[PDB]
Amino acid sequence: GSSGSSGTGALMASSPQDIKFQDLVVFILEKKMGTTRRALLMELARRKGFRVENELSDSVTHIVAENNSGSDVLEWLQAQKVQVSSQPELLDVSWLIECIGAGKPVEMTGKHQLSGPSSG
Repeated sequence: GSSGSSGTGALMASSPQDIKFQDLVVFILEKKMGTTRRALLMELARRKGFRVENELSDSVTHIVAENNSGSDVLEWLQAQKVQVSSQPELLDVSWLIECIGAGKPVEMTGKHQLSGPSSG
């Protein structure tokens, strides 16, 4: 015995299920923010077409953090147990906030960046 029907449907601005960027994984950090926003912003970005992740992964190429400094995020990075093939980018929410209003991965002139081991 068995039965069913199920249904389908799709409607959007040319984007049924094709992440705009297949190399723009943005990871929002709850620390110094919360869930609401974290999830919100994270969801907002996705809506733009970005590939946001609830949990850190090797796919994470960009890590967002509000208030937190590149150091704070860094220390956390090392604190993580996930292995990354290439250290992700650390930028302030200001980037994610823009990346949204920009619907694209705004350029990183630095202001967006939190901090890095840059000397020279």
